[PDB]
Amino acid sequence: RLRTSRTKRPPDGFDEIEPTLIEFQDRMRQIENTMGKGTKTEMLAPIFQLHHQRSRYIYDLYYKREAISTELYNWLLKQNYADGNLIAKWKKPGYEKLCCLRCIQTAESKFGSTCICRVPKSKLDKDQRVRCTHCGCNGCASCD
Amino acid sequence: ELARNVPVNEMVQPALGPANPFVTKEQDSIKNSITGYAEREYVPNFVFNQEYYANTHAIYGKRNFDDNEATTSTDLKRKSQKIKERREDPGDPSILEGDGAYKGPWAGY
Amino acid sequence: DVEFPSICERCLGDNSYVRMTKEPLGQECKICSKPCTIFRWIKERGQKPGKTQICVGCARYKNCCQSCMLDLQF
Amino acid sequence: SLCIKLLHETQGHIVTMELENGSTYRGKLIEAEDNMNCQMRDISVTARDGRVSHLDQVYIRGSHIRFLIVPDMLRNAPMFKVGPGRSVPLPTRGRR
Amino acid sequence: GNLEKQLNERARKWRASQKSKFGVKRKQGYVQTEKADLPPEHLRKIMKDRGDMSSRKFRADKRSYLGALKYLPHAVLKLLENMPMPWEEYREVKVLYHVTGAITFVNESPRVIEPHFIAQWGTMWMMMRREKRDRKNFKRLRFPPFDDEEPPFSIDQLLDLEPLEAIRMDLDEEDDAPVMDWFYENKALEDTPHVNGP
Amino acid sequence: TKLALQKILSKQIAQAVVQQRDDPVYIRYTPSNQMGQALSKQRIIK
Amino acid sequence: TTKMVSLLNHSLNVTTKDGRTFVGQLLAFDGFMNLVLSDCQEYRHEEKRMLGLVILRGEFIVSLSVQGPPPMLLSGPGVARPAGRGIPLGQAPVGLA
Amino acid sequence: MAHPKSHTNRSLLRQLKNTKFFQSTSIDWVEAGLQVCRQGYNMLQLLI
Amino acid sequence: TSDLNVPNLQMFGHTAEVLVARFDPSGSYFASGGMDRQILLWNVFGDVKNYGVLNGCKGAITDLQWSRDSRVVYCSSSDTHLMSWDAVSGQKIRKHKGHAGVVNALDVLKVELLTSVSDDCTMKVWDSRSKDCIKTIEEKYPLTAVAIAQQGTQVFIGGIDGAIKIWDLRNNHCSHVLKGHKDIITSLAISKDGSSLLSNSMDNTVRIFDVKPFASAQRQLQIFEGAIHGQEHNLLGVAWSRNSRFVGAGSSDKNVYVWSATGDLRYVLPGHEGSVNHVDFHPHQDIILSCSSDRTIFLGE
RNA sequence: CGUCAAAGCACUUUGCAAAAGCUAACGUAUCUGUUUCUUGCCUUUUACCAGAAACAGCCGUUUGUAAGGUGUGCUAAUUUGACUGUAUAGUUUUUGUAAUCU
Ligand SMILES: [Mg+2]
Ligand SMILES: [Zn+2]
Ligand SMILES: [Zn+2]
Ligand SMILES: [Zn+2]
Ligand SMILES: [Zn+2]
Ligand SMILES: [Zn+2]
Repeated sequence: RLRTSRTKRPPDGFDEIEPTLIEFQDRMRQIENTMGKGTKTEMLAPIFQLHHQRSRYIYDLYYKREAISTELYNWLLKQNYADGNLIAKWKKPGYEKLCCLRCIQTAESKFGSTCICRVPKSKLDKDQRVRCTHCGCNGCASCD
Repeated sequence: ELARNVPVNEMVQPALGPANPFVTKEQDSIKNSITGYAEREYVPNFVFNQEYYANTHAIYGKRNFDDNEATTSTDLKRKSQKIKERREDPGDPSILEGDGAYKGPWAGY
Repeated sequence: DVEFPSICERCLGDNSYVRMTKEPLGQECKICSKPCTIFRWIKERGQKPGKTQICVGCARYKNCCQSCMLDLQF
Repeated sequence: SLCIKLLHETQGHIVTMELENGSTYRGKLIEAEDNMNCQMRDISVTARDGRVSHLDQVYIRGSHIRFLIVPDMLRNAPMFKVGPGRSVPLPTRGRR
Repeated sequence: GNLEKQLNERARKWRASQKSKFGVKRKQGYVQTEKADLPPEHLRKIMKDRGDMSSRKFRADKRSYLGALKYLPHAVLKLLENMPMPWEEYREVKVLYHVTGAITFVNESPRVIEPHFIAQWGTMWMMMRREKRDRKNFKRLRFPPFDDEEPPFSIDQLLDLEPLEAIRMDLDEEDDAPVMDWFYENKALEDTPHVNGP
Repeated sequence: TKLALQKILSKQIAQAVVQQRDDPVYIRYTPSNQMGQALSKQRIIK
Repeated sequence: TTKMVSLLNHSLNVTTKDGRTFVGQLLAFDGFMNLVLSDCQEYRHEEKRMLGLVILRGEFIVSLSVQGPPPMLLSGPGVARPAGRGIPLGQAPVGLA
Repeated sequence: MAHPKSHTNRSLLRQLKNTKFFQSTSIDWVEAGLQVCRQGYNMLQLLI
Repeated sequence: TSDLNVPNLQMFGHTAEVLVARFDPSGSYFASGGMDRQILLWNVFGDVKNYGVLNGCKGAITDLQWSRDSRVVYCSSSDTHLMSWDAVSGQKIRKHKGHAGVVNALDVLKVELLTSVSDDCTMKVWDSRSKDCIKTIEEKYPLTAVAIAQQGTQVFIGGIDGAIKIWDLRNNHCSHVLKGHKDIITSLAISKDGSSLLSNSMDNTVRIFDVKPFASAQRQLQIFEGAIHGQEHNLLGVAWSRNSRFVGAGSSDKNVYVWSATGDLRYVLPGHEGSVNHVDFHPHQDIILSCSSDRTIFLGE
C-alpha cells in the first residue's frame, strides 16, 4: 500500500490522478481523528461512505471515461486503492449503486436478510425511509 | 401419534358429555403454553417472508389511511419515477468539495 | 421442547406475523434468580424491541406475561 | 502386434501349419520373424492328397502361410498394450 | 385485456416462486455471498475511539473486551510468527479483529520457498559480516527502547514517515539476472507461473 | 439405559469450541381469549 | 478400426479364401487383421475338426461374423423408525395463519 | 518421533472468522503489533 | 392389512425438503430425492434401510422416474439437465441437455422414451441413448406436469393456462383441449390401463378426466374439493392406485386425501409437518407413500 | 503431437470426511501437559531436575468431496481420462496368377 521514494514507479497514468487520491487519504485521516456525535456503530458510517466514493472514483475512471490504462487499473486494484469485490458487484445488474459490501450479505443479519437499503423504495412505506445503520445508506436499489 | 390408520367417517370424535356450564372463556381453548397453542410447521423462508411483507404493508396502509396505489410491472418504475425526481442528483466523483460534490446512495431528500 | 415463552398479544404486536430470536441462558430470572433464555421481538416498526424478563416457571405460577407482567386474565 | 507376438511365443514347441499348397507341417518351431518366416525341425508333412513325408530342417517363407495351430496352453499369454512407436508388445512403465 | 394480463400476472407469480425455490445462486431464498474485507481505516478508527476504554460510551463492551484475554496469547503467537525479515522495509499482514477492537489476530502463516529462504539468509549473513567489519563504531539499541511511562506511539504519525532502507545486497546486473526482480519480495513469485497461486 | 446414559454424558461433556448451529424454525401459534376482547387471528413465528 | 476392437472376446465365424469356416473365440487381432482364435472348430464342406488355438493370416480371411455375447453403492445416512400421526386442531395452509 | 494421528482439519481462526463479531482487513505489521500491545495493556488494566 | 412389519413407518433422512419419492414398478424398491441434490434408495420389505445413494447431481431433484427394467433411474434436476443413474452400480450413464430452465416433470414409456417440461415453455422427448431431444414442442406459457400414455402416441402437458394440452407425437395436430381447470396444473397421472387422467390444479379442485378418442361431450367426470394449495406454489402430486379405484392426492393443509373415484371422501388422515409434495400407492398391496417438505417420508397401510 | 469421450476452466473462501498394511519423512520441522514409576537439589507446597512407559493438547501438512467468490467463456477456452495412433497399387498380408472345368 504505502509507497517509498525508491519503490517501483507506478504506471504512466498515475501522476495526474495522484493529488485527488491524496485528498481522499487526507480526509480519511480527519475522519479517524474526528470523534463524537453518534452511537457505537454510527460513528463508523462515514468510513464506508468515503471508501465507496473512492472506489467509485476509480470505477468512473475506467468504465465511464476510459481515462486510465488497463495496466494502471490492475495496479490500483492490487495496491488496494480500490475494493475489487465492490467493483465486481457494481459490474453486475441489480448492484449498480451498491453502498458497501456488508449490506448485501445475509450472514451478518439477525434473520438472514439483506439490509433495508437494498430494497426498492416503491414497495417501502414512506415512514420507514431511514438511514442505514451499517453505513448510513439511503437506498441502494438500482431503480432509485 | 395415532398408530392405526382408520377411515374418515368415524372422525367426528364427540366428547359425549353434558358440556359443563361451569367452564369459562379462559378454559374453552386447549393449549400447551399458558397463552395459547404452538406447534411445529415447516414453512419455507420465501413464502413466510412475502406474506408477512403484505400484512405489514396492509397494517401501515390502515394506520395511515393512504392507500391510493396500484401494482404492475411498468407501474413499479412509474412509482419510482416521482421518488427519483424528488431526490437531488448524485454528484460526480472527483468533484469533491461542495458545488456538486459526489453523494451516491447517501443522497438525502 | 423449550418451545415458547408465554406472552400476551397486547405486547405481541397487532400484526398476526412477527419474528423473534432466543438467546439461551441469556439472563437470570428477576424472580427465580435462575438461568433462563431470553426472547426478543418487535411489537411494531418504529419502537424499541421488547424482550422477556422472567423465566417460564414464573409468569406461569403467577399466570402473568413474561414481558409486560399484566395478568393474562384481567 | 499381438499375433506375431504369439507366434514368437510358440518357438520351441510343436506347431502345425499349412501353406498355400494345402500341405500341413508338424514340427518344432525354432525361429520366427515379423514376416512370419519360420524355421522348423522334425517335420511330418501331410500332403493335400494324404501322402506323408518327413523333413529335418526347413525355412518356410511367411507369405505362404494360411494359419497355424499353436499349442493350447498359450491361451493365457499376456496381451500387452502397444503404444504408437513401440514395435514389440512389452510391459510398459512410462507414460504409455 | 383480461386473459392476456391475467395469465401474464399468473406467470409472473409462478416464475417468482420458481426463482426463489431454485435460484441460480440462492441457498434458502437468499443470494449467496462471501465475507469480505473492510478498509483498514475501520479498525484504525475503532482502536482510536476505544482508547484506554475509560469511557462509558463503550461500557457495554468491557466484558467481551476482557474475555478476549483468554485468546490473547494466540494473538501474540500469530504476531510474532509473521515478524518482518531483515531485507524487507515493511510487511503487510492479513488480520482478523474483533468488532469491539478487543483482539487482533494476524491471520496468516509465513510460508516461504526453502531454497529462496536459505539464499536470502546467506546473503544477510554476508552483509551483516561486512557491515560489522566496516562500521568501526556499532551503537547497540538501548533497552527498553521507549521510556517507561511514555504513552504508546500514535499510528497517525507512523504512517507519514519514509520507511528508511533495509539490509539488501547489491545483486549483480548480469550474474544474478534470474533473481533480480523478485529476490527480496514477500510473496516472491506469487503472480508468475513459478508458484501455483496466491 | 445406554441411550439415557449417553444423552446425559454428552450433555455433561458439552460443558470451548465456537458453536455454529443457525437455522430457522417455524411454529404455528394460536392465541386464546386473554382479556375478553375478540380473541385474535392465528399467528406463526419465525 | 475402433469398431473392430469391440469384437474382442466375441465368438466369431470366419470365412476364408479357401472357402472353409473357422468358428471360435477371438483373443487378439492385428493391423493386417491377423486373427487369434481360441477353441477353434473347422467347417470343411459339413465336417467337424477340433483345432484349438489358431492364428489366421490376414490374406486368408474373407469375412467374419459374431455368434454369441462375450462370457461375463456403499451406504447412506437414512434410518427408519416406527411412529404415528399427530392430528392438528387447525385447518389452514402453511403460509396462511 | 510419533507418526501423526489422523484428525479432521480444524482451526481457531476460521471458526472465529465465521462469526459476525470478527472482521478482516490488511494492515502493516508494525500497526498490528502496536494494536496487540495496546490491547494487551488494556486487558491487563481492566482485570487489575 | 399388509406384509409391513409396522402399520406406520417414519423414514428419516435427507438434509432439505424432499420433492419426489417413487415406487419401483415391481413394487419392491423405491427412491427419494429433494432439495439436497441427492437420491436415496430403499428396501420396501425387511429392515427398510438404505442400500445406496446417488451422488453427482448438481441440483434439486424436481422429479424422477423408475424404469420398467427396475435397473436404471432417470432424474430431473432444477439445473436444466436430465441424468440417467445406473441403480445397481451408481455411475453416470448419460446426461441429457437441451432445456433452458428448471425441468419440472418426467415420465417414462413402455417401449426407453423420456419426456419433460421446463420453464422455457418447451416440452422435449428424449431417447434413452440419443442424448438429444428428438422432438420439441413450444408453448407460450411454462409447463408444469406431463403424462405419457403407455401406448405411446399421446402426451398430456399441463401448464400455466389451466387447460391440458394433448399432443400427438406423429400427428402434430393439437385441436383437442381438455378444458375445465382454471389455474396451474401441479401434477398429472395416467391410469394403469390408460383410460383416465388425474389432474390437480392450484384452483383448489382435484379433477378426473377420461382419456379416450371418443367422448359424449363434457369429458369432465367429477371434481373433488378440500385439497387446498398454499401460497408457496408447490407442485403437489396425485397418484393412481394399483386397481385404479382409489385416487390419491396431497395437500398443503397437512392432509393426505384418498377418494373412492365416485366423489366420496375416504381418507382425511393428517400426520405431516409441512406441505406434502408427493403421494403414491403400492402396485401390489394397500401401502400409501407420503413425501413432505419436512425431510421425512411416511409409510402407509 | 493426433483421435475419442465429459468437464466450463484458472485462481480462491468456507463446511464435512479421511490420512502406515507390504517397516515407514502425513511435519527432511519441532513444543507443552497429565497419570504411573525411577532419579537430582532439597525444611513443606507450587515452581523444579532428567530418564522411561501409557496417554492427551497445541502449531502445522496432504487428499477426496459439497456449496460459494473473483476473472475470463460458452458465437469457445482449459483441464482430466482413455486409445490395437500415421504413411505406402511396384515380392512378406489391403488395389488380386486370374478366370476356364472337375
Ligand atoms: Mg503447612
Ligand atoms: Zn446501502
Ligand atoms: Zn452498506
Ligand atoms: Zn444497508
Ligand atoms: Zn404482555
Ligand atoms: Zn422465575
